[PDB]
Amino acid sequence: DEHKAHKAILAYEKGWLAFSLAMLFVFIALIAYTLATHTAGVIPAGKLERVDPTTVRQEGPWADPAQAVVQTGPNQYTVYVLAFAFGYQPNPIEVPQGAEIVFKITSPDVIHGFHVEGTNINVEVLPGEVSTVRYTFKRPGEYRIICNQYCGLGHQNMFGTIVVKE
Amino acid sequence: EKPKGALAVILVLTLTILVFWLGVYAVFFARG
Amino acid sequence: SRVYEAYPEKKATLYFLVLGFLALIVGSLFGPFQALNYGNVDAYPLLKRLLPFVQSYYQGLTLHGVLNAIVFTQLFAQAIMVYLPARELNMRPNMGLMWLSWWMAFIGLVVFALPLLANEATVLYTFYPPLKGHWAFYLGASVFVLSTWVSIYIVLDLWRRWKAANPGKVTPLVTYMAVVFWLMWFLASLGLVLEAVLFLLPWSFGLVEGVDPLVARTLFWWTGHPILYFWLLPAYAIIYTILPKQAGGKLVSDPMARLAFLLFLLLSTPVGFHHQFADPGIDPTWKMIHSVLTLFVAVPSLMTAFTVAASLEFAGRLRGGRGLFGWIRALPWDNPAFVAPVLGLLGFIPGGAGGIVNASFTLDYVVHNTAWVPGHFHLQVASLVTLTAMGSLYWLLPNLTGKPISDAQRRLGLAVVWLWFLGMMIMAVGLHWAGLLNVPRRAYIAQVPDAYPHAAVPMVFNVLAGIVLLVALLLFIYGLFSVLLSRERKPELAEAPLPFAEVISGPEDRRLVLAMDRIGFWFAVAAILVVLAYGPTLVQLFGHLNPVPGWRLW
Ligand code: HAS
Ligand code: HEM
Ligand SMILES: CCCCCCCC/C=C\CCCCCCCC(=O)OC[C@H](O)CO
Ligand SMILES: CCCCCCCC/C=C\CCCCCCCC(=O)OC[C@H](O)CO
Ligand code: CUA
Ligand SMILES: [O-][O-]
Ligand SMILES: [Cu+2]
Repeated sequence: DEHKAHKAILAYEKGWLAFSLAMLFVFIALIAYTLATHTAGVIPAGKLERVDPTTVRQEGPWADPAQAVVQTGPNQYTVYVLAFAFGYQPNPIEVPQGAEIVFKITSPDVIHGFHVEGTNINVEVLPGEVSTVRYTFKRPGEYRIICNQYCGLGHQNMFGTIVVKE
Repeated sequence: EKPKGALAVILVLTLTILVFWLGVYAVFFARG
Repeated sequence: SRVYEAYPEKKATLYFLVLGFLALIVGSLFGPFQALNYGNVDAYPLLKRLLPFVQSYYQGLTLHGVLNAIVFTQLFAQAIMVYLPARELNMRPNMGLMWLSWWMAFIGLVVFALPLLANEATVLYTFYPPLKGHWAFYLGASVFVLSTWVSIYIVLDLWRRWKAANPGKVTPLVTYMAVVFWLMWFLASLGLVLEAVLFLLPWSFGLVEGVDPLVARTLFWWTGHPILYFWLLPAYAIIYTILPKQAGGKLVSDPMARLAFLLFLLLSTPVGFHHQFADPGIDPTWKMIHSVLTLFVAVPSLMTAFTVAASLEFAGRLRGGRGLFGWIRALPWDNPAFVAPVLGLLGFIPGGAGGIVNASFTLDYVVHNTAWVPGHFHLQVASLVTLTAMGSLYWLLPNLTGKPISDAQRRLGLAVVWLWFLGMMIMAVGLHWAGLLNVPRRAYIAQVPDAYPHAAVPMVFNVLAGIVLLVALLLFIYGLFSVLLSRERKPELAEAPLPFAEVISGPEDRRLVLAMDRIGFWFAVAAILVVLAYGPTLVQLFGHLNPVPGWRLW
């Protein structure tokens, strides 16, 4: 009874442990797939790109928000975004649909989030470093940027805008 | 014989894992 | 009381529990307010009348995080994972050290509390630079955490003393759990110690102008993940070694329980980059590796689910339950010490499911920094851990004090446990759902009431949970003080044995138990995996530090 119960429990546990391992292995394989597709562009470039948050608004590509959108390829734009307390520049960001957009986001003050509502773009923005991510907007219109990292009392009201043109 | 209750529990756990995982994965691609 | 002369460990344990619970109560006061906030209701003007030192939602959120998730959970860990091995071995812990550990915790807490209460460290329980708290917050937090080192020494002491008296014997179950747990914690702790010593302390003292945000986050999450298991394992020690008895049955496998714990020692630390999926300057290949290892660290709990489930079934079959549902009703549902952890285990199903999603790299871009995260972890720590701690009030408190639990107090315990459980389930729906609608975590959303209209439905669940949890909390405050400040004392309860379970019959795998018992070898393996999982990234970062000035934005 006890001796039997214990053999039966242990035998089925092994089955369960094998199934659970499998399911987990499948997820690993389903994640590796995402890594192979265009949707992986939202993964940060894990390359270090130091900048000086104290002069970032005076000299360099973040100093003139009206020139932050640069065509860097036949169908590619790079955007120099500044996430700061409590907003984003440029406002709005204006990109064409169907074009690959390389966002290069950094902060003058504290850490902010860069979360583009409706999309997978969701990246911490660290002062002193440049966050690099890529996205192609497939539908035109107005996307909201939300700051999802606590940045002080102005946090809940920190929003930005992306306008994707036809 | 067999621990039918335990199996039922890990059944609910697997289904919950699967709904959550497949659910989010659909969401990821929709926003891709 | 002469029971404290023979078992002074009881008194120290008691002091850890009460301080822990006091910190839980104070931290929890901000909870219903935060829940009503995520329901788009602003009850903060009411909270500022009752507690006038509260300057903002974010000061409250800081206190809530620090007090609930850091202080209480640690005090509970030190209470449980010192006293339980002590009773299993029937040996006295070093009492000078145990007391030194308590004072360190108490002193560290008080010092940290001062700037927290004076709105000088509104940085959150993650205190990410460049947000710059008062030096007394970092110092007080450090001394509070380091208290665990003294706990680590205590259990290793007890363990070594026992092994000397008993060579050629395997480590007993509860003690084996505690030893791997504390050695896991030592490795895990180094990340935050390094962060405080090298960066946060000197910076807060004025000794350096800036801190590198990336290195700080990276060192933080070195400790930051395993701290979650540091909270969890004490509940597991109870769930494995006590709950089977409470449920009317036995632990179905000693070796499986050891295996789970051993897996946690090995896999709890080399995974931190899963809190850093959305961080720049950390190579994606490294994020993938950590993701895979994180999925592995899920194995010990998947294992736990079965071992525990089967133990609960065995108990219910012993108490007469038939079919595949009848063993459930056969269990002691009138006993809060049984009910609280079982309910917590229930909510752990969706909780761990949400964790598996978070660990999935790319899938994390969906939910990262949204209400989902809070929705996920309230299932884990605010439910399973907290509940298991609440349920131990009904066996541990009497074991430590000799104070009786009346029928009335038991019935009140049931109500508290259910309402807490159900409140957490309801809030979980509201936060996961809102999270899927892109609602950010750590936000005073009620003050931007037209920002998230699509979240109108999950918001109603949040308000509900807020009020349900307030009532659970009030009943808990009343109930806890009713037992702590009860007149009658019965020293024969304090001298009763802890309700440690028996292990079911059937040969174990002796070889595996012995293999698992080679603890020094597993500790070294654990240490190696951390060097392999963090070494390359940390070497790169330290070579390329870019420290930035601090800000106070509150
Ligand atoms: C004590 C609390 C904690 C536990 C445990 C926990 C477990 C998991 N977590 Fe987590 N979590 C993450 C992944 C995991 C993984 C994969 C698991 C796993 O270890 C879970 C495995 C568990 C299971 C597979 C469930 C098994 C179920 C059992 C054992 C119950 C069975 C029922 C029974 C037996 C009863 C039945 C009886 C009857 C009567 C029927 C990641 C990412 O990869 C993030 C970051 C997300 C982001 O973007 O920020 C995260 C963030 C958090 C945060 C927020 C940090 C912050 O403030 O930024 C906290 C506090 C937290 C806590 C905790 N976490 N987690
Ligand atoms: C009366 C029950 C409680 C309620 C109503 C509740 C409510 C809340 C809600 C709504 C949030 C999210 C707030 C935000 O993201 O802005 C939160 C944060 C938090 N809670 Fe609780 N909570 C309760 C108890 C606990 C307990 C027992 C713990 C665990 C020991 C705890 C740990 C956490 C932590 C760690 C945070 C995250 C803080 C941060 O992001 O800095 N909660 N809770
Ligand atoms: C015992 C039997 C052993 C066999 C068990 C095998 C496991 C099968 C599970 C998943 C298949 C993975 C399929 C990977 C393809 C993913 C494609 C996808 O999801 O596409 C997204 C989107 O459409 C692109 O733009
Ligand atoms: C119990 C839990 C209940 C589960 C309930 C979950 C509901 C959310 C599901 C999917 C969100 C998908 C996000 C995709 C958002 C698309 C909206 C969109 O297209 O908006 C931006 C666009 O620019 C406008 O012009
Ligand atoms: Cu910027 Cu929160
Ligand atoms: O992190 O769980
Ligand atoms: Cu983690």
